[PDB]
Amino acid sequence: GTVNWSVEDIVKGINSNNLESQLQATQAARKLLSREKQPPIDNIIRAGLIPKFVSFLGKTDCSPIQFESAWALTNIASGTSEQTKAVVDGGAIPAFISLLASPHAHISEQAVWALGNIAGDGSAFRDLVIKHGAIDPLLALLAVPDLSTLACGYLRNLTWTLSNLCRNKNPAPPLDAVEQILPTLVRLLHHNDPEVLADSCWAISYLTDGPNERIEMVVKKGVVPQLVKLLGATELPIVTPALRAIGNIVTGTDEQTQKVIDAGALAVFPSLLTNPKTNIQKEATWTMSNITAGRQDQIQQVVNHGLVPFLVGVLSKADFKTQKEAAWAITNYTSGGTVEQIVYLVHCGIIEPLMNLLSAKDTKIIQVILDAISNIFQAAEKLGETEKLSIMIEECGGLDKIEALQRHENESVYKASLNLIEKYF
Amino acid sequence: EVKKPKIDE
Repeated sequence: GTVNWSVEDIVKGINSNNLESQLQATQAARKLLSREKQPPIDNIIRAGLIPKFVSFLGKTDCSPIQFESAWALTNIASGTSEQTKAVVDGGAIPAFISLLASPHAHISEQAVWALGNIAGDGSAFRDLVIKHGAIDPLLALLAVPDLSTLACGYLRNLTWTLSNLCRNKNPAPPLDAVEQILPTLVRLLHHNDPEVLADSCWAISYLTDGPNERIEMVVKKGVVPQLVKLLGATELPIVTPALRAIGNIVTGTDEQTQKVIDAGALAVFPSLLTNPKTNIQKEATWTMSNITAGRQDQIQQVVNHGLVPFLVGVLSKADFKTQKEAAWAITNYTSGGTVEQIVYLVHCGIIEPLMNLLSAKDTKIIQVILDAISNIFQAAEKLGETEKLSIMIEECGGLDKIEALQRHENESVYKASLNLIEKYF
Repeated sequence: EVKKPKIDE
């Protein structure tokens, strides 16, 4: 009966004075809006239906029309910002928050979903959802002794919505909303469902993408060990956000970085730095770059875990973007490391792959490599071994490349190159 | 994703 109605028919039913006729037309709208092929969102909006749907959310006596309207609005809210805005502008936010307490689980879940789409639009709607009081009722739905008793789909939707309330920057979510959410998030991060884990990690990744104070709020909750565990998961949808979270954390303080190391993270990098997914290798290498920017004792842990050969590996062969992160990781290591640590790097074979990357058409990577060479030469100067290095660089074709770079456009490039030639060749 | 439509139930 409610398959493939026209918008005109939906409108006629919705404007009837008959709740059952309105219910059938609302369901017909839900079915239109639930089709994967070009759902007619704008036509439904243009027909003026959103205010009617919103009013139906409040019909406690007709739970089916609450559900159908919720679903229809969910799918409108899933579209463009302008489509999401039409839902918000119809007063949907307070009406969905009221439904979070519905005795019908399918309706509460629909309201969770709709609020997730609203919040997911951006910081302003996220923050408006929060100001209307969404967080308390959302968290109340997860206030159970054991998360395993909840239906799987419902728990996944709640996790996803909460992740959207943690998402976006400029600004980041309200500090007090983050403090309120984090204890539930910590619990969900220990749940055994792969999709809940994935979304829980995304939420943590968002919360750690910011200044040191935001990182600290998360790290203080003791999640870093669980994140390192998830970093070793078999499911890529888990590894991706877990690694992003760990990566964000090591952009903080040397002390926040040490928690990642102490939790055992470095033992996972042999696999991450060889991972067949390009993006994992790239983000793992970026993570390493921010660990090598740390203290000498942290550099030493990188050395001890056998990770320098793996950096030589990525430098030698990887997607260009990963190779650029590896270049950074080396320049950092060389800027902060002791002489012995820098010697080790040369003994692992860093020179030839570094030199091969000097032929790249990226100015920034050339600057990075030139900086690293300078630091390595400096360490050799303290050992009286400048010539050994000069020879090495010459034999692998490096001197040729540095000469050319004296004739490079960029000022820093030609200067740093000239200095090296003048000082060591 | 950030937003998602409900397709079935």
